[PDB]
Amino acid sequence: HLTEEQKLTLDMVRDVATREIAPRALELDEKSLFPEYARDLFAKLGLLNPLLPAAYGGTEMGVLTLALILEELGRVCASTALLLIAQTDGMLPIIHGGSPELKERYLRRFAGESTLLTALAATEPAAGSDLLAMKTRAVRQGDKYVINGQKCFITNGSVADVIVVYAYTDPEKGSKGISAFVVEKGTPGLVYGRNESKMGMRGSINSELFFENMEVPAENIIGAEGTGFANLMQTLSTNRVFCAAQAVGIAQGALDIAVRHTQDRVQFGKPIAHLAPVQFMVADMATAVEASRLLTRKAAELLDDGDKKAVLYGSMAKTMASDTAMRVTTDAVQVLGGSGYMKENGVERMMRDAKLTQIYTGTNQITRMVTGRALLFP
Amino acid sequence: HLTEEQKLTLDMVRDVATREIAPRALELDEKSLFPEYARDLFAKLGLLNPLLPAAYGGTEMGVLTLALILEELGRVCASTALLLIAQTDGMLPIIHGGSPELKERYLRRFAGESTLLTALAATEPAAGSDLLAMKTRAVRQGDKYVINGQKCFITNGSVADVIVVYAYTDPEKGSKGISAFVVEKGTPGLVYGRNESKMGMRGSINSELFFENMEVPAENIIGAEGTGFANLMQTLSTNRVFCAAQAVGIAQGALDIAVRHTQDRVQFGKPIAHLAPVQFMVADMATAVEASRLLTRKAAELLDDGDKKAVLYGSMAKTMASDTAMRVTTDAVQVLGGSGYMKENGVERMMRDAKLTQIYTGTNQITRMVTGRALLFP
Amino acid sequence: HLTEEQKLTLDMVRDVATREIAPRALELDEKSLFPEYARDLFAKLGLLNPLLPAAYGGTEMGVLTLALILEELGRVCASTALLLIAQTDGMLPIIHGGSPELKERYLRRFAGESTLLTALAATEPAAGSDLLAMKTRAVRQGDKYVINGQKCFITNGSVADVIVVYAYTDPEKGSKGISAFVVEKGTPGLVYGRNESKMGMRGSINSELFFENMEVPAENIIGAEGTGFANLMQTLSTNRVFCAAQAVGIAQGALDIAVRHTQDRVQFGKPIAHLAPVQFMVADMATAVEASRLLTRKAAELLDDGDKKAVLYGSMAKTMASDTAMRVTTDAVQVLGGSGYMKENGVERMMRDAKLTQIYTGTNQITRMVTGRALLFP
Amino acid sequence: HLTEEQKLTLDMVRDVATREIAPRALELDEKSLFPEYARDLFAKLGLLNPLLPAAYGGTEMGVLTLALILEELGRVCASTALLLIAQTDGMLPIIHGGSPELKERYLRRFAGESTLLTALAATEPAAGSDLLAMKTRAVRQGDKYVINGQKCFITNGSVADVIVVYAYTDPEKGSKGISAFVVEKGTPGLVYGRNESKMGMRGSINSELFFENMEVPAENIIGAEGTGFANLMQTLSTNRVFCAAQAVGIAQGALDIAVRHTQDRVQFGKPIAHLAPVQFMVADMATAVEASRLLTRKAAELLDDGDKKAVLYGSMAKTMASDTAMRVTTDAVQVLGGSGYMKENGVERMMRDAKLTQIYTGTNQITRMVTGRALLFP
Ligand SMILES: CC(C)(COP(=O)(O)OP(=O)(O)OC[C@H]1O[C@@H](n2cnc3c(N)ncnc32)[C@H](O)[C@@H]1OP(=O)(O)O)[C@@H](O)C(=O)NCCC(=O)NCCSC(=O)C1=CCCCC1
Ligand SMILES: CC(C)(COP(=O)(O)OP(=O)(O)OC[C@H]1O[C@@H](n2cnc3c(N)ncnc32)[C@H](O)[C@@H]1OP(=O)(O)O)[C@@H](O)C(=O)NCCC(=O)NCCSC(=O)C1=CCCCC1
Ligand SMILES: CC(C)(COP(=O)(O)OP(=O)(O)OC[C@H]1O[C@@H](n2cnc3c(N)ncnc32)[C@H](O)[C@@H]1OP(=O)(O)O)[C@@H](O)C(=O)NCCC(=O)NCCSC(=O)C1=CCCCC1
Ligand SMILES: CC(C)(COP(=O)(O)OP(=O)(O)OC[C@H]1O[C@@H](n2cnc3c(N)ncnc32)[C@H](O)[C@@H]1OP(=O)(O)O)[C@@H](O)C(=O)NCCC(=O)NCCSC(=O)C1=CCCCC1
Ligand SMILES: Cc1cc2nc3c(=O)[nH]c(=O)nc-3n(C[C@H](O)[C@H](O)[C@H](O)COP(=O)(O)OP(=O)(O)OC[C@H]3O[C@@H](n4cnc5c(N)ncnc54)[C@H](O)[C@@H]3O)c2cc1C
Ligand SMILES: Cc1cc2nc3c(=O)[nH]c(=O)nc-3n(C[C@H](O)[C@H](O)[C@H](O)COP(=O)(O)OP(=O)(O)OC[C@H]3O[C@@H](n4cnc5c(N)ncnc54)[C@H](O)[C@@H]3O)c2cc1C
Ligand SMILES: Cc1cc2nc3c(=O)[nH]c(=O)nc-3n(C[C@H](O)[C@H](O)[C@H](O)COP(=O)(O)OP(=O)(O)OC[C@H]3O[C@@H](n4cnc5c(N)ncnc54)[C@H](O)[C@@H]3O)c2cc1C
Ligand SMILES: Cc1cc2nc3c(=O)[nH]c(=O)nc-3n(C[C@H](O)[C@H](O)[C@H](O)COP(=O)(O)OP(=O)(O)OC[C@H]3O[C@@H](n4cnc5c(N)ncnc54)[C@H](O)[C@@H]3O)c2cc1C
Repeated sequence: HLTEEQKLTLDMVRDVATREIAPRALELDEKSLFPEYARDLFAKLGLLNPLLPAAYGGTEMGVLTLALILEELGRVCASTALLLIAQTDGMLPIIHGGSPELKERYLRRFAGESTLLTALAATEPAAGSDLLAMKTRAVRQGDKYVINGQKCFITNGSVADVIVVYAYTDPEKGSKGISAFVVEKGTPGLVYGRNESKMGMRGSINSELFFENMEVPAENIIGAEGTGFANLMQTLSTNRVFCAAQAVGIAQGALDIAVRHTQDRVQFGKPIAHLAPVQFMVADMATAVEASRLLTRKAAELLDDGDKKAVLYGSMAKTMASDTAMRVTTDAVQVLGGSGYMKENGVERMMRDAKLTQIYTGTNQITRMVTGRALLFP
Repeated sequence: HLTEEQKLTLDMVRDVATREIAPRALELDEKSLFPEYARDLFAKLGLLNPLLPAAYGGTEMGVLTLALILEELGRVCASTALLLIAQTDGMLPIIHGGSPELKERYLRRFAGESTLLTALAATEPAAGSDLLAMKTRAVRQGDKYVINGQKCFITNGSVADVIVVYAYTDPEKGSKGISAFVVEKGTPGLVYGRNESKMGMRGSINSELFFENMEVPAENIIGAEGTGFANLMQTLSTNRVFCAAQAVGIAQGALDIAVRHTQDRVQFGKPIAHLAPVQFMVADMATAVEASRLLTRKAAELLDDGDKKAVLYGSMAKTMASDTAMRVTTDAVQVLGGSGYMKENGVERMMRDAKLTQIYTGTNQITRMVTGRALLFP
Repeated sequence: HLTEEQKLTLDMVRDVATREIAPRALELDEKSLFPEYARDLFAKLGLLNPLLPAAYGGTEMGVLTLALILEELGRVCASTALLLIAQTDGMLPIIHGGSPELKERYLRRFAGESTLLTALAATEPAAGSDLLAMKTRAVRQGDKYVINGQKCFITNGSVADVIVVYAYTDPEKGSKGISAFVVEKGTPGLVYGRNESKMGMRGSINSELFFENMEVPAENIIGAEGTGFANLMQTLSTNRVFCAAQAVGIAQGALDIAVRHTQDRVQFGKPIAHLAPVQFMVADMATAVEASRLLTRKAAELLDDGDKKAVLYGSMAKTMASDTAMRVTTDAVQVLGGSGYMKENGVERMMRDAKLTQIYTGTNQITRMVTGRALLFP
Repeated sequence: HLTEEQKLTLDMVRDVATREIAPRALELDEKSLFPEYARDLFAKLGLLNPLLPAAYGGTEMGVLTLALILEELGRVCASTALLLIAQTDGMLPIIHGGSPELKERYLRRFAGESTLLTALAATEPAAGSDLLAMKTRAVRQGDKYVINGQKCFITNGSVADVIVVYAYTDPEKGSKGISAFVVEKGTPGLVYGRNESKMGMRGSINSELFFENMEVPAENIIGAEGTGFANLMQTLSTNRVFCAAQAVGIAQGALDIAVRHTQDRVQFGKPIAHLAPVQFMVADMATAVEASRLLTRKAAELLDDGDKKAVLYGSMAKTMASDTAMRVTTDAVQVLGGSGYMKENGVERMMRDAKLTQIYTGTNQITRMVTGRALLFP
């Protein structure tokens, strides 16, 4: 059952999504804007940092609540849902790995109505699916770590006030040689590259980062040296459920437009909703959205429960929800016919946005591998 | 949350399925046997009539409990799960439509450890998907109804002690002209036709029934004249969730055999579980089984709650669970390679059994129409 | 076997596609440009009007040749292939329906290296899949027809020198009440609406047309009054094969980028081409492209032969080729991972372009209906 | 273009398939009979050994002709088509690898109207997809090879007069250590195991073979020692096109029954052919059959031409044709509703038969690997 606080938060999110976020979505994509209005509004409503612990002035809502929020935002603006995914994802390594000292030092600035942003920087040109191939190095030198390397596809990378950077402290130790570091905006040696032009989720920032003899305090390390890969893998287990929730939302939003169109669009003397093939298309789309929603909610509940099964169910939810978003948005454009292909009608943007969900937070090939390995090697 | 009585019932069902039902499945299919051992065992354990109300000496365990039982039996023997589907389905019209007098007269004989069987007779050669095209007639004549017609594909039809027969009392009134009647075994004019040879679910009885001037007491009518189509439609809404549960079970049983085979079968110097394409196949199969399971459990809970949404969610569950059973069993035979095609290894039977789930309780074309209509014309 | 003239034309097209069309494709989409360079180049090389008869100063290459050209152009720029589809489609009603007088009067201006454009205007806001619902009217008044109505989604509509307009001359006669007319650019009463902003094929012009008491010479009618629907249906049978060829090309071009990426992209210590799931993805993509190509070539050959089977095989080719373009481009973006979602790498544009092929020249729901009707009611 | 001799052969095959083979198919499956009538009839009509060279008293009709024959037989009886696949497959290693002396000695007995049978024995319990893992050994001892080992799933193994046996002459040399041998029926040490009970293609013989100190003349070796794996791989490239052709036939036969049923079956007051979803199902089934047919014919033509591309196109044809047979037969049973599940109506047998085409001649996972490797490593 949902708590009264969860129900109040979700009623507020649904209201904000409908009244404020949905009317802004077309322009956000058309002009490739960072959702500054949404970011500031969310900060004021206490929606920007839902997983920030109560100890650091946060709402500490849990994974299920954020999954429900993401579905609501994904329904109207995938890019606005991405802001919340990147924001929570950027602080999870600190919340789950940081010492009490590091947590107080860096989480406090995100308290209450703070508008400060986070980012997670793991991916590199040489390390996408193969994260162990990352080349960024962190070398201890007195009271500092000297970081040299690069990162790419970093959501909110160039605007984040706090970035969690993964780097090898010992390349010879492989999966036991990566460490995680808090890197602040304004650190000398932190260089911003290009903001890449994407097919979809255009109302976002996706940055290249360069570290050129970047010195960070030795006390900025998250956990012990060599525990970074485990910290990253734990963070990915959670963010895959966020991706799943956003994909369920995208699929639902596209389905809602398709359904309304079948009721209003008249061909062959009646609304197209009267045609059996249109009914079958809508039946298949809705069934896949509901199945993806149930898998996602189960995975989110398991994460909140600290259940080991969360890895398997989150991997299933991510694969199915994103494949469903791709298939449903492709069919929603189809249901609208020619009008579906027009930018003014939104479903084409939802289709472009959907494609990213199959790729980021780990591709659906990697998530099928994670699922298969969990099933065959329990 | 599951009650302690539900948990005890399910632990017992899982034990019986593994120890008693699974070792009998190969012979049940090979020799096309009625599962008499299972029927008698279920009666003794109070598993034969789970939906029989407490008022008539029943366990009244509800739809969710029966869905969980059907998934457990479907895992090892689809034909044994069909015995429970047919048994419950045959008494639902009486439980939900019969007068207090009719219910006492006919439901009492199913109390406790009774081994008496039921059947539902609606389908005819001229009326499958188009149930309104049924030709069986019931004519009031004094204190009796004289029934003339035929039925086909009637599960347990030739062995049922009580048969619910649907017949037109007024052919001109269509959906308002059908009535439902209790017909007992041994009634003069009740004639048995052939027991049809099927592709799968061979451990069952599928009967043709003929009614030749068959006189039934006027007090054997279920509800008022003309309410039979609504009674039938209500029964099918529930029956579709039972089909879904059996299909989830079939899919799970096939998946279990496939998983065990990947772990034991060595090719290219290692178990085939180490091959990425095999991991992807298993990932896809498990994800579809879990999604079908969640949809089915939701539909079952909605039916128990008496929620109007149960029609939509049951229709989605039936379509997806049966398509998943067909897809998963086809892939489980694939995972076993040549051994998968051999009768001794069970998965080929599961594949044959799975195909029926897409057809009976209404085809997946009819269920997609029901889903689409519920979504587009709420 | 291909004629020596066909082989020379195709070698030239392949050269032009690689050297001239492919380097222009990114900018054509980015800046939504009409492919003026391509149009002028094609006119000089005799590629703009391949189906123009030799009698009117044309190359009269036939359907198979144009299908092969469209696959070659579709591989590098779907929008440039669309220019040739719209160009041929706009003159087919005149070639196949026009009197010798009308053909001389209007086809002569397209002779040799002419750069003049055609368009076909059938679709309206009220008439997409249901073409019989078109509202445009043509009323005979002395030596003129007065045309009143509107058209939408007209490829090259606002730039065409000659437009074939379909309109009712007798609304009470339905399929026997539509007529086709030659409408010239500069005719008083011809009004241009908006050029719609689309998801893909952005290097094109898609116009709204309005006819406000538009007077056309009575001698501009194509064939007899009431034969317009048959003329339109014959034109659609051919243009569906052109759509199929363009879709085969799009799918091939996306596959080529994906294949090259698997060979160059190293993850897990080797190019990703060494990973079995990547090999399976590429196997499935290539198989679907080849099957679509063989169906399309068969349909094109049947059209050239004047074979009645061309309707069935063209409908199959259109459905499969466009579904294949959608599925293959979606998977090509997947194979490139994050880089696949970036505008600089082309496959995302190919994915956006692919979606239109499932919708225009009749949706894949209409083409499945055409196929099904031809199979079940021969 | 088809030769007049090919057209005469195919008209004869179509006549025989309709008049003689189709009426026998139900009983052949029901009673698991070897198609002795068909074998004897084919021998008399010169259809049993189509690839036997003219030099050894054969028709030498080529791969395309046999592919067309297999599609015709697959349409009515997959098991009868399997007899021709096994027969040709069993002599291909000798035709393509045997010395002139060995070819005269063993191929002559198959001349004209001979009813003698062949078999190919490569697969073993330890070696299915991984053929290099085969354990059968051949040890040179004077003028003989002493063979020890076992084989399983050998089509016509227990009834073949000539068996091509693959065995290691040098286990340490892997792919360069296998040799191929002619083994005659009646050789001491040749032991027959069980004839395995299968899901489908029941009108066949699937044998276990044991070689217990089995002495064969040293002159019975096919080619040089160690060339056996190349000989086997070459045979499989051809055998995969035969599987594809049989699968196209199975799919077509199931489609034909489905089409006829839609025309005859009345529901909702009209034949079910009038329902749009039924038209879509038939459209999809026919499109996949035609695409599979075109791929198969292309692959067969390339094999006859001795073109290197035959490996790639044969692998694509095998995968798509067999997946299409599985999908189309599953949907043909669906189109017949309850009647589709009944043994008397044939489509259920076609569905059971179709599943084997995805497994034998190499699984569809192995064929996707072969396709992907050929595309990515040309
Ligand atoms: C799965 C994976 C490919 C890694 O497997 P390999 O075969 O290389 O390595 P292998 O031999 O399987 O494993 C190594 C060690 O790792 C431990 N471990 C694994 N999972 C976990 C776990 N869940 N928890 C703890 N330890 C784990 C494993 O046990 C092993 O240690 P061991 O040797 O046994 O002692 C991994 O790299 C991955 O997942 N890539 C997807 C990238 C990817 O997902 N970006 C996402 C970037 S962020 C995202 O894209 C966005 C952020 C926010 C905005 C939205 C997008
Ligand atoms: C859906 C269906 C095809 C009927 O739709 P049409 O278009 O003909 O009729 P239409 O105009 O849509 O409707 C008529 C009236 O019917 C009322 N109603 C519908 N659903 C319901 C409902 N759920 N509850 C109450 N009333 C309902 C409807 O409102 C209408 O009355 P009205 O005119 O409005 O006053 C129906 O016949 C069906 O479903 N066939 C599948 C067969 C099929 O499922 N066998 C199963 C046989 S049993 C089974 O196979 C096994 C038994 C046990 C062993 C396992 C197998
Ligand atoms: C198939 C269709 C939906 C029409 O079927 P209904 O059920 O309404 O009408 P129904 O009762 O089936 O039929 C009426 C008469 O029509 C004759 N006929 C049909 N096919 C043909 C044929 N092939 N040849 C001659 N006559 C035909 C039919 O026999 C009948 O006459 P009858 O009563 O028997 O005497 C049709 O409207 C259509 O197809 N829409 C797709 C739109 C669509 O395809 N735009 C494309 C616009 S152009 C395009 O989008 C682009 C142009 C160039 C750039 C690329 C895009
Ligand atoms: C593809 C395969 C899995 C083999 O790949 P691996 O990764 O182990 O070995 P790898 O490293 O790729 O290769 C080894 C050598 O082999 C040469 N070669 C490959 N293809 C060919 C070829 N087409 N021609 C000549 N040489 C070939 C390869 O070059 C290599 O030699 P090299 O080292 O380079 O010098 C193979 O074993 C296979 O295919 N299994 C399917 C079984 C299977 O198909 N039964 C069918 C049994 S029969 C059938 O089931 C029926 C008979 C009649 C009734 C119907 C059913
Ligand atoms: C817009 C965007 C935002 C995202 N934001 C973040 C962020 O905030 N922080 C961050 O660190 N990263 C981020 N990601 C990175 C992201 O997670 C990846 O791009 C993803 O992991 C894929 O890596 P890649 O792009 O290098 O593709 P590659 O790994 O090169 O994959 C190419 C293809 O090979 C397949 N493949 C690779 N390995 C295997 C295998 N072992 N088995 C089977 N198939 C395989 C893949 O599935 C894919 O189809 C972002 C990416 C994008 C594009
Ligand atoms: C083993 C078995 C047991 C079952 N047990 C019971 C039982 O106990 N009691 C009972 O009364 N019945 C029973 N059924 C009957 C069953 O529900 C049906 O067979 C089913 O409703 C299909 O009817 P049909 O066989 O007449 O097929 P048809 O209705 O003829 O359908 C043929 C094809 O047409 C399609 N089709 C039909 N109408 C439409 C439409 N409007 N839109 C789109 N497509 C459509 C169908 O989906 C199907 O693909 C049993 C059937 C079998 C085979
Ligand atoms: C970029 C572009 C260019 C094209 N260029 C040309 C041009 O040059 N000239 C021209 O005249 N037209 C052109 N077309 C028009 C085009 O062919 C159509 O848009 C198409 O016919 C669909 O019509 P619609 O957009 O009104 O969709 P609708 O007909 O409203 O269809 C909406 C949905 O309902 C489904 N549907 C409709 N009827 C049925 C049915 N009977 N059965 C099952 N499902 C059905 C459709 O498949 C679709 O999924 C163009 C369109 C676009 C978008
Ligand atoms: C009725 C029948 C007749 C046939 N007749 C002949 C005959 O006449 N002569 C003969 O020699 N053989 C014959 N075959 C053998 C046949 O070709 C095989 O059964 C087939 O090669 C699969 O081998 P397997 O059964 O050992 O399955 P396995 O190889 O154990 O495969 C099990 C599963 O693992 C998958 N798998 C295995 N390797 C890989 C890989 N590298 N990558 C991805 N997935 C993989 C497979 O696709 C399959 O899904 C026959 C088989 C049958 C059942």
